[PDB]
Parts: sequence; structure tokens; C-alpha cells
Amino acid sequence: VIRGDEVRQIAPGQTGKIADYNYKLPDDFTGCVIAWNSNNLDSY
Amino acid sequence: QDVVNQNAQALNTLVKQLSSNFGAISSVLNDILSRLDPPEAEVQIDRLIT
Repeated sequence: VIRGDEVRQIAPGQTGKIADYNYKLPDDFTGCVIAWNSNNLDSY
Repeated sequence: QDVVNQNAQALNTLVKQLSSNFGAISSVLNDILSRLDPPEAEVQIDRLIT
């Protein structure tokens, strides 16, 4: 689970703390990324 | 003299070709390879290589 402003950071070659420190996607073909909202899941 | 001079001139222009930026960001490889992210670095390198 990630911040709403980190969707631009999960990609091949994205600069930022979140990707370059926790999960950096290899700069190659990527199957793909799926996500949705969790306002009723956790919202800590 | 024509053979020697013309061969030398062809080699000279071959070496001179490295100065040209070939529409890339810059000519010297290390500068672009340092001051560009690897994504854009691959594109610029591709341009220079072709």
C-alpha cells in the first residue's frame, strides 16, 4: 500500500525517496501495476 | 601524393566526426551519461550510436 502521490514514482526510472529506497522497478518491461482506493480498508 | 593526402584527409574527417553532437544532448559521452537519468541516457546513447 502506498501514498496517493507515489503513483508517478512507480515506473522505470523515477526519482524520489519512495522508489529509490523501498521498491524500485527494474528499468525493463513490466507486466503492469494495478491499484485502487482503501479509504474503507485502513484509514497509520 | 594524392593517395597519401586523400587517405589522410579521410581519416582526419573520420576522427573529426566525434566532435559533432549528432542532434543529441551533447557529444562527450561521460557528461551526458552522468547528468542524465538512465532512461533518457539510453535514448541519447542510442542517438549517438546510430
